[PDB]
Amino acid sequence: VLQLTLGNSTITTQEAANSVVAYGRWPEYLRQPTEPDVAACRFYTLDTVSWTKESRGWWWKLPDALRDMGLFGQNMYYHYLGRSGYTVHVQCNASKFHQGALGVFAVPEMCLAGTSYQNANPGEKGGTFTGFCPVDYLLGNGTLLGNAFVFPHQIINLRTNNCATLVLPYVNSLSIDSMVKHNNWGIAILPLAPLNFASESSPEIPITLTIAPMCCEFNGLR
Amino acid sequence: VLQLTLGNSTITTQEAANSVVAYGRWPEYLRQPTEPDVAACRFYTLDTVSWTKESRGWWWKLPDALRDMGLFGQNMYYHYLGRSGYTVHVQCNASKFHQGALGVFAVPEMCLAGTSYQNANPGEKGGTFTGFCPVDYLLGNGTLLGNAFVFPHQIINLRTNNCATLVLPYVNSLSIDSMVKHNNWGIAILPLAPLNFASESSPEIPITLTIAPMCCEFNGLR
Amino acid sequence: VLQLTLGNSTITTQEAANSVVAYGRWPEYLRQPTEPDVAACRFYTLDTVSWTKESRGWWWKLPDALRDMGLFGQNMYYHYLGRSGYTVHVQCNASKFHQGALGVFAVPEMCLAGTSYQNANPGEKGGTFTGFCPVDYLLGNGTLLGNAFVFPHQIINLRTNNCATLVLPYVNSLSIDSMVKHNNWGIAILPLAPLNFASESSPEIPITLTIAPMCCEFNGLR
Amino acid sequence: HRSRSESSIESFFARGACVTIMTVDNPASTTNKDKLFAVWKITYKDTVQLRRKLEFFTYSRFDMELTFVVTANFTETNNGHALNQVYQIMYVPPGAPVPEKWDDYTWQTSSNPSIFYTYGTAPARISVPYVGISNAYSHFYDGFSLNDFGILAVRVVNDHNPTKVTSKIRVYLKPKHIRVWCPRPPRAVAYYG
Amino acid sequence: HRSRSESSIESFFARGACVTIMTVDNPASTTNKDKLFAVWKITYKDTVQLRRKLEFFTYSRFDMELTFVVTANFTETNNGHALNQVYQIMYVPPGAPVPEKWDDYTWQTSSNPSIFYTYGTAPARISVPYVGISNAYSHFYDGFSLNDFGILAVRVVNDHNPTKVTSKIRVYLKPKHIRVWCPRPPRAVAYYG
Amino acid sequence: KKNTMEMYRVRLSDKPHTDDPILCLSLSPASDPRLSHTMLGEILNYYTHWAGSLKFTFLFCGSMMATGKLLVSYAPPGADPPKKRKEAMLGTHVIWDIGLQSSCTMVVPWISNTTYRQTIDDSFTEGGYISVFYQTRIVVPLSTPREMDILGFVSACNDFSVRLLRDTTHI
Repeated sequence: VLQLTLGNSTITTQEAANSVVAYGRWPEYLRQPTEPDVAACRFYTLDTVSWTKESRGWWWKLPDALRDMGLFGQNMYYHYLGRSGYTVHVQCNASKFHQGALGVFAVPEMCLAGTSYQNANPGEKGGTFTGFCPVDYLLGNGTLLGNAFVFPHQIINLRTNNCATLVLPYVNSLSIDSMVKHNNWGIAILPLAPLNFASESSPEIPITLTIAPMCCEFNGLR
Repeated sequence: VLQLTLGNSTITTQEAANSVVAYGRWPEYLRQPTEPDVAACRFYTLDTVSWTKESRGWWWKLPDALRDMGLFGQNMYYHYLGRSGYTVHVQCNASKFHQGALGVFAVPEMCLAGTSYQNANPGEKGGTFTGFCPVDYLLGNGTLLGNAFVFPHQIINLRTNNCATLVLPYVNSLSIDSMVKHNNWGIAILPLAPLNFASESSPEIPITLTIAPMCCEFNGLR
Repeated sequence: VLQLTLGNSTITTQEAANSVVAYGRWPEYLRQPTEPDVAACRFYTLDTVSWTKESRGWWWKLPDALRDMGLFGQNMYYHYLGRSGYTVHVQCNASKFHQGALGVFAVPEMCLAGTSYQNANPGEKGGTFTGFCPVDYLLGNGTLLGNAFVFPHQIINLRTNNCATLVLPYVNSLSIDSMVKHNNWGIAILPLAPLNFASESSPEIPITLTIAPMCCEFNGLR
Repeated sequence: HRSRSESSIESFFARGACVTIMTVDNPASTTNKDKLFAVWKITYKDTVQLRRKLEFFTYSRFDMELTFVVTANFTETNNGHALNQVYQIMYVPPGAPVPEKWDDYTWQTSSNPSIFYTYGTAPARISVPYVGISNAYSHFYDGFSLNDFGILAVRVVNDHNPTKVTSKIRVYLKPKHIRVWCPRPPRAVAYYG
Repeated sequence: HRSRSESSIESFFARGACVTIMTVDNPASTTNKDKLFAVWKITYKDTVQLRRKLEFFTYSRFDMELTFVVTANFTETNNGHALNQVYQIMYVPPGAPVPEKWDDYTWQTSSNPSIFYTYGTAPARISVPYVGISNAYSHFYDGFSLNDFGILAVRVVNDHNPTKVTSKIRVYLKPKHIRVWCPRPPRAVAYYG
Repeated sequence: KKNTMEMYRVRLSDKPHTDDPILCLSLSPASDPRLSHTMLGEILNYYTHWAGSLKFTFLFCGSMMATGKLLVSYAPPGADPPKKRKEAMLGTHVIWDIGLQSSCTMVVPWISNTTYRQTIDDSFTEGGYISVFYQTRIVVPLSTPREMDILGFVSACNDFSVRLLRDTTHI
């Protein structure tokens, strides 16, 4: 049990073994803007989601998720430009008698499709796929989902590991950019193997996202 | 699995990690009497007690518990004065699906109250608290039970550890004393969190006390 | 012409010659809390006041003045305790043909009197003495005003120097304290010699306060 | 500067000064009201000399060497005789509960130090130290929710007395080891009464 | 841990605390009953503050610095005069026989230490040491056949007095050099009266 | 529940999952009636002033199979307590995974303007607010009782100290 800390936040990880760095590049500051690594770099734990049998998937955009989230959300409104890597812990705590799997896919430029800002930007609650709501096995764009495993990703197979970790570097055409407008990353959690459980066990296991913005740096503060 | 031995007795401990020494003083001989450490210093395992949902607590006095217990009980009648430390293993073996907690409190001079010798001295069977029978959350004397955790104590929380160990030194105003009259120590086991279990599991888990009198020494034999 | 700077602020001082440090103690950090010297330590220039012939005086409390003032005002609400020294530049820019004088008195614990919070705390606009409104030559408490020159103070005599500077250390019974409740310092500007000017000159010269909170440090952020 | 000592802060403040006259009665069973005991919260804000001197300055620390001068007298001409009385002079520290009856629980409480002064002996005396929660007594405090020095309670310990005996206790506060901070314009003698 | 002293066991317990008020009478030949002398077995189990403090812990040792505050008064208005009385304050140690009459043999016995306190002087005082048979006072003892500290007896020595003079003696026990052992849940204030 | 065994256990069911916390404990250690009766509170009823830190400990006394997350928040002085999980999370907090660690310690720190604090303040709640929310509703396997209990402990830290004794015990 590894107990991680970032300032006024603390997390209880099993242990950071099955941790995927996206594209083998650790988040780095730009090799010019300010770096509020003081307290904006902490664990923001979103509101948990319930994975029932019927669930098709969930998705969040980054940093649109962390838009109402305290200092990062503040920084990201009162500055004009910013860039941030992330550490997404997807913990999915279930008993030994639940079974299933989750594909956790970090997606660069995750343009979804069933269009408008409020619609493409659900914030902290996230959105959900469906068989608007994009198609689950497409991620909106008419994709075959198996191919999705090109994306930086990790499986949460309940028999084995019950949590994934994705370390995302800043991916963008530009060196820095407006965060209020343009979501670099996109997280989609789809249940590969559906949930099932023993007769009168907990019929909906929870899933929790913990997002530490790594190496964030912003410019210019209004 | 640590298999402990004392002469003609043997015990199967999980391992002696969560072992509380009362008041940080290990039992010692007096720094003048005889020391029957030959065979009186062995494991005396009392008659198990069944912890149902409705149980409020149990208690034993020491050495009144070990009064009919073989050589120690003999020594402690035919000598006039004695002193003895103890090692109380409270093993409480339950499945992974039972839940609850036990506070095991070693109490110096555990004068209980609802008065007479046979009444204040239950022997090997012990007594039981009740909501005579003393009040559970008082230990007879009008105490708030949380405060009880000043006493040398240990929790047996069924999710984690299922057994406690208390190493008690000889606590008394005197250097040596009559054991037939005056019980130095007192053990009270109260269920902090009540027992509960899955639907058709074992509805009453057992609790077993194993009492090794350490560093006993007596005077004068009639 | 000395051009002073603090981050995103800049000031045009004549030159820092006639600069009074109150009680000969420069502001110091406590020899435990955080020190937001990043951007809260800047020049906050209050809304200018017009000194006509009929003016009797003005006053501000510190840090109640800087309560709606950006980061310092933020820090000073979301933290529970704080302490701050100050640098008060009172610039009073008039022509060569206006005449008069101003006594600028930094006052520890400037309890005024003609009582309630909103009344004793004017904020950024400040209050004004009168011949509620306290008595000018008393500073509310029944004082003879000449004696006021015991306070850390400076004269702005328009013939000579047209600006004062007061460097105030943190004065309080406590090492740190709640700023939302209790105003350590108090600034009172009273016209010693009344304004007068040549026939058709500017009939009301302005007075401007610039307050740099020095060595501020706060605890604990909610 | 010929030995400026006499105007040093110690020489200035540290002087015996009567701060109150506390009157108590003998527990006669006739019609004695709740004057059986006297209570007084230690405060300079009633005596003008010490107040005016302290209010030269903003903050201060000082020990406090209270001295008690008890003087009694028979009330009516039924004097006859009456045995030498004893007075309990309890110093209730700050934040502690003050007595309410002659024989409240507070008088026996271990916390509250107490003198048992016999009449016709040398004046009693304690030395309260600095009892401030702050690091200095604030005489002026611009802020929102005065400082506590304590209470002095005084009673006659004797019980079944046939003759009434009034008694006044002069408290002579002498602030000791004074330090002060941040001088101020002295308030005028005018506005204290 | 800024000078934790104030909560040290000495600072905690060692405080003057009135444990009893013993009332005696003058040997007037009128109708004076056996109130001519007062007797009191030293025991904390009546005063609640000290009891509750001691019963935090299981065992203890402490010397005992008793102090006596005597205060008298004429009973009836026939005061007139009466000469300064003297009080015999006998401390009967443990296991010794306690007085039964005003002039029992015990009052003259060499063993029993005794104070001869003159009225209107400074309060009397002795320091009983640790008088335990055990190596520590047991406040709770699970066993079969309470500890002894002694008895205090008090009388007026004067004999042929015309006027009655009641007198109360406040005993101010201050336990000194306390050591304690084996903390316990503190009993509640509820069950002491 | 009071003056029984039940007054120490906080029950965690899987009933309608509301955002209001499992518990919110104000740290006015002598003034708060809950912490008033602990041994800490007992010793603090004997003293006018105190200072220092307080370690709290929450102990899960449920099934070995149960899993979930409790968020243990600490609002500092002046801050009104959190009402929702998000507000609490944004402040200081500890996410506590029942499955992994069965206990959770938290050392509330020392914060005061004065060097000490009175134990009978001006009837003014300040300082602590130790709240505990559900981050995730508790997961249990087969027919395992969905009603668990958690216990809460408290102790002065090493730095803690008191001063100016004040006996008040009386009848």
